[PDB]
Amino acid sequence: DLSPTSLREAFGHFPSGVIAIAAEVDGTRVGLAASTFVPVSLEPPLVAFAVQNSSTTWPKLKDLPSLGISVLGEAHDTAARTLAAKTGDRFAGLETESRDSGAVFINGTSVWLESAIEQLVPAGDHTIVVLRVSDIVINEAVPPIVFHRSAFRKLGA
Amino acid sequence: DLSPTSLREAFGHFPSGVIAIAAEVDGTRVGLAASTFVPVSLEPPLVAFAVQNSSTTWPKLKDLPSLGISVLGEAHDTAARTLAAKTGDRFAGLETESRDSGAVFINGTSVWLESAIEQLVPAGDHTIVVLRVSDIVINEAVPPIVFHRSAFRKLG
Ligand SMILES: Cc1cc2nc3c(=O)[nH]c(=O)nc-3n(C[C@H](O)[C@H](O)[C@H](O)COP(=O)(O)O)c2cc1C
Ligand SMILES: Cc1cc2nc3c(=O)[nH]c(=O)nc-3n(C[C@H](O)[C@H](O)[C@H](O)COP(=O)(O)O)c2cc1C
Repeated sequence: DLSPTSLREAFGHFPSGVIAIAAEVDGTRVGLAASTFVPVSLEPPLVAFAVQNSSTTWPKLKDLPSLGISVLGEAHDTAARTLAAKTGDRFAGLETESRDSGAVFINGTSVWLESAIEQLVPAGDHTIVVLRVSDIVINEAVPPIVFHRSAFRKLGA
Repeated sequence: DLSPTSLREAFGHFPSGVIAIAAEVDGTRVGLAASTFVPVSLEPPLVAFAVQNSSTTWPKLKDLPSLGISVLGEAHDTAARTLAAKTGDRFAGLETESRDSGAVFINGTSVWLESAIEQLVPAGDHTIVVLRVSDIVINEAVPPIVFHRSAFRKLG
């Protein structure tokens, strides 16, 4: 069928990394997890992800000047679920860095990308958010987590 | 450093699966490998990927009625490379099925997703292609290939 649960299950067979998208307002960290990160363009540098239109967190991020994207590492399985929590501290047991731009990054992750919204494209029950990348940090020693079939896996062979 | 080479390096640290996007035109299969597949919407059912604007294959696919997407499995490292090859038979070595709609699928993959173009969103040197899913089949729980840092990896 093309029902939401059946679609969700089928989509889950396609593996992908997971990001934290986060920023700080008045010293308070605001963020969410997304499995829909896409590296889009090199010139100019663009990325994208898809946000649920019903999100109550996204309205608190979308007007901020800069957002931090962190590609979660293979030990951040609990962190990924925690960043998705409806209630509770989404940054529990995490170490983070807040840049002067307000972008927030998670320490110990594979990649940090500082980003700014370029376009918002309505897409069914989500919105595709296209962002410009303004800064990059790579941590070569941290392999990434992979979200697949509802679970969090590490790369092997 | 925000040069193309620096971005390629950084972007390569993001792991993702690889899909075959394929169709048959006048008896000849046409396709490419993409690692930028993302699920977009459940209601209505939408997915997307990012296509290079300079692609010479995409113009052969973009006006077709229906495209086949197959998620590549861990045995398909060779298949992914071949489906990306700038010359030669991109389907060499593969078992495929072609539907009456023209959509083409790879046998031995976990999921077959049939779809048609919904929107084309310019995005720098790529275009984000939003597709409306018309049919989806889970064939079996075949473990996927993962593209990461220019290598084809399996899940541990
Ligand atoms: C592994 C995983 C991947 C997720 N991917 C997305 C996503 O790509 N887009 C999205 O809007 N929410 C995604 N979520 C949901 C959020 O992270 C979070 O649960 C949601 O934003 C919370 O509701 P709120 O924004 O109304 O506070 C994901 C959650 C998990 C656990
Ligand atoms: C693992 C892998 C992932 C790829 N992902 C994409 C992609 O997401 N988008 C894209 O336009 N090309 C992608 N390519 C490139 C194509 O598969 C192919 O090499 C290209 O379309 C060939 O050039 P042509 O379209 O001018 O024939 C990928 C190639 C490989 C090996």
